[PDB]
Amino acid sequence: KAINRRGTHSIKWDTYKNEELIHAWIADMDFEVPKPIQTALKQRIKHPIFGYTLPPENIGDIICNWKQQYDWDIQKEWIVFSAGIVPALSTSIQAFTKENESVLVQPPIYPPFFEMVTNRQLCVSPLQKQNDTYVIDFKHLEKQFQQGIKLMLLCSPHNPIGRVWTKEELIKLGSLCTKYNVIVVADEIHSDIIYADHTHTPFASLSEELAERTITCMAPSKTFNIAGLQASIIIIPNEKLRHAFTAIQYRQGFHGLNIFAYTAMQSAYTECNDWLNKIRLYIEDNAKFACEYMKDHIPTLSVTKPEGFLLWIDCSALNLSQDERTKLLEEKGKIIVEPGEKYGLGGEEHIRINIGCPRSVLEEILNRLRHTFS
Amino acid sequence: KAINRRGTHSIKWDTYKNEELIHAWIADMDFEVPKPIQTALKQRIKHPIFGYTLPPENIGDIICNWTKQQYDWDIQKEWIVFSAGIVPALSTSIQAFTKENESVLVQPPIYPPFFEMVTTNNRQLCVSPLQKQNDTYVIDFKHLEKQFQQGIKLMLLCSPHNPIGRVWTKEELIKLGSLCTKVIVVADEIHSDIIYADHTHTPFASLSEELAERTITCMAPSKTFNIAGLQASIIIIPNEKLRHAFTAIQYRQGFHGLNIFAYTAMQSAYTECNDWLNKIRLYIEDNAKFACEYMKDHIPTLSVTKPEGSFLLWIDCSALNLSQDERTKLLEEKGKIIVEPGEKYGLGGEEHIRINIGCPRSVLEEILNRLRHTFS
Ligand SMILES: C=CC[S@](=O)C[C@H](N)C(=O)O
Repeated sequence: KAINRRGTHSIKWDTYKNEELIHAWIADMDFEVPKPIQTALKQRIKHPIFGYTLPPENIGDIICNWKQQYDWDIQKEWIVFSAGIVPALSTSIQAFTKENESVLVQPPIYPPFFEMVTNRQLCVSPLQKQNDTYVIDFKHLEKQFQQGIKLMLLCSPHNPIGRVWTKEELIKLGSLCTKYNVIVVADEIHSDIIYADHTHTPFASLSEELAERTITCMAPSKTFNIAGLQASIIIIPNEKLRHAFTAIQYRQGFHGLNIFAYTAMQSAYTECNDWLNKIRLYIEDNAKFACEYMKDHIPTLSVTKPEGFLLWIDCSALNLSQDERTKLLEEKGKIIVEPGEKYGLGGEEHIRINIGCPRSVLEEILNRLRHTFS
Repeated sequence: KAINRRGTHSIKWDTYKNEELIHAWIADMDFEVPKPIQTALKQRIKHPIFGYTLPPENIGDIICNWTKQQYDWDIQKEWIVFSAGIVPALSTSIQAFTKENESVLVQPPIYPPFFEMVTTNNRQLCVSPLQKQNDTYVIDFKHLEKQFQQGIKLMLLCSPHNPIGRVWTKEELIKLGSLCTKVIVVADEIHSDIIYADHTHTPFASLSEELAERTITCMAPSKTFNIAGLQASIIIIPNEKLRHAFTAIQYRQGFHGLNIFAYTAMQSAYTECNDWLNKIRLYIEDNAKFACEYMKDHIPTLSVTKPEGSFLLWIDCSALNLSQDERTKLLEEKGKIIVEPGEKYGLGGEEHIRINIGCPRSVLEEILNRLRHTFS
């Protein structure tokens, strides 16, 4: 069921008012949230007082149990609260680097990684496009660490290309972080949408030593489409780094999350297991359906196959500018996507689309892509 | 009617496990939130998607309307900045408008986050302590002017003043702006809407175009309507150059606006709940009257200064000549009540306590029976 999202103050569906537009840019799904979550949220409103709230007594076990998803054994003492992964990227920047020290990213990558480093020096190690996918340039990556890299921002799974890194990839990158003592911030916000042939490998799960150097940021906000509820869990095994993170959160006046962030994250992590099994097969089939429609009906585009709900498509054979592509997609396509040039080196002449939609919606998303470039 | 708040993850009621305790320490009310907030929140959940949301289309008019209807403050839509709470906004203000180890001034006895945010951000804590006279507080303007001569860059002002409850007159704020004009001002007006019949909240940036371009004004419905767990706050900054450097700091720390229900509750709070706020003012003041007399009549060994707004009561316990732990233990052991210690508010908080009178009179009379009982 396509659900009307116009008139809901949703950034995706309400920022543009021309009702002819199809929106597939912002990375939230157009699906009903799991009912267990909604039942807890309407249950909580039955108490008409919204004063200051504590984190629940049980919240530590629930998250430690959610080993159920990745067989990582954590302790309750590691969990830190954040209103979103973006503040935790900034706090991890300001905690573990000095001003004018460098921070490394692997484009094409989520732009906030670029903007938050507004605070530090840009170092890049763009990934290499191989075999209809992306791979890390480990020789070049270590060529950057030989210059003094202090922090690395890892995306796993990697937006926008959709890479779910293997254990061997992380180890050999882990082998370089140990060897050069690079601190790692692991933005694993998509850790819960993984396809049938892949398995998410938490970076700190690999080792006792990589655990003491990695800050792992997770949330149900993207997985369960509750990104307006602002729940995030940051796991820091190293006690000495955890306190410097929490100092950078305390002197900014952050004192924990709001009533609905606590309530939703508790239900999402306890009672929503079967809905997440469903959404994985619907999303994976939406990626499969889309990758063939580009074979049959748009042979001038190259789509990088994801392994974990965003689709990364090469539009380089078209020889179009971003201004040429954007205007065309809006005028005849009547569809709003993300321009890829803002993803950095390797995002040029690409677009990113949201496949977290009903297949009915996905067909018009592709029908208008064909019309645009036919 | 007292409403059960035990087992709700309330900091007030669930931090202590002794079920015999009566709690009046933290500054949230035990009152039903206005029903139109409950209706706005239940209306939103009928839409089962909580993705990323924009601030509402009308919220700028409502905010502009609210500040003119309550304070006759004509503001423009470009001045409104959103914050998840005033403690982040105080911290944001310290970071935008000072450099490290520069001086920021506060007036104790005052909200402790004014102490903690200044020092944790490696700025110099400067004070200009308030002076107790005739069971109210007045500013030591001679002392205040002395500290400004040392190069003070910032001042964090509380209006009205937690914990004492002072609602500054226009003459005082006129006199205080005159010294700031001879200092950047952060105005923590989170209590701006609970004011008693004989008093009027005087916005500092309302006084003049001269004080507007040097003042950052923090306001919220969180304390007024008891929705402080939803984290809605409104920052007004008329000076363009000051607004952008504040929003710059928010951006570098990943803030992109508030949560779905903070907008949803705040939008209703400023539109359809006006009569509920008339109710709560008259209930609070008579609760402040009832309390101030019971300690007049039946606890004559305590002197409480009369508040002119909000719902906190500032009470001196020095005639008892007890240390804080001497005093605290008696309240938790013998009183079976948790109140706010004063010593953590700074100079002039020694041997005082702060109690919450935002409760039904039923609770309020038992709160006082035990406070007498505690020290009899
Ligand atoms: C002991 C709690 C610290 S305090 O009660 C926090 C609240 N905003 C207030 O103004 O009181």
